Amino acid sequence: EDFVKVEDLPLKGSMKFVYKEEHPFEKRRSEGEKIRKKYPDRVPVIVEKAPKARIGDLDKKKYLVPSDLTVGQFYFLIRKRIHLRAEDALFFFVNNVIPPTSATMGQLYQEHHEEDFFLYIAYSDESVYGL
Repeated sequence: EDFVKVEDLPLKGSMKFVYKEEHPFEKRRSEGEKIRKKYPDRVPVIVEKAPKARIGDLDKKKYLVPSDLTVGQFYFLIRKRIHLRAEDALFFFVNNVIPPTSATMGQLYQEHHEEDFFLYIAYSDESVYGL
C-alpha cells in the first residue's frame, strides 16, 4: 500500500467523559438541578481531555464558575492548573465546536448545557477535533 494512512486524527463525536461513565444520569441531574437553584449566577462545568490530545493532565474535573466569566478567562484558569505558558496552545470544544473567547460561560451554558444541567468541555493542544 503506497498510501499515507491517516489513523491518528480524532473523529467527530468520539469524545467520552469519564464523569458520565462513573455517575448515572439521575444522580448528575439531581445535583445539577440543586446547584443551579442555590447559585443562579453560576454554572457547573465538567472539563476533560479530548481524544488523541498530547497535553498535561487536569487534576480537577468539576468547576462552579460565575456566569459572567468569559471563555477567554476560563482558558487562563485552565492553563494555570495544567502549568502551561500563555504561548502554549490550548483549545476547548463544546458539542464538537470551538467556542469564541468573547462569549461568557453563562451564554455557553444557556445554549449548550446537557439535560443533567451540566456544561461539558473537552480540551486539547490542537484544534483538529473541532474542525
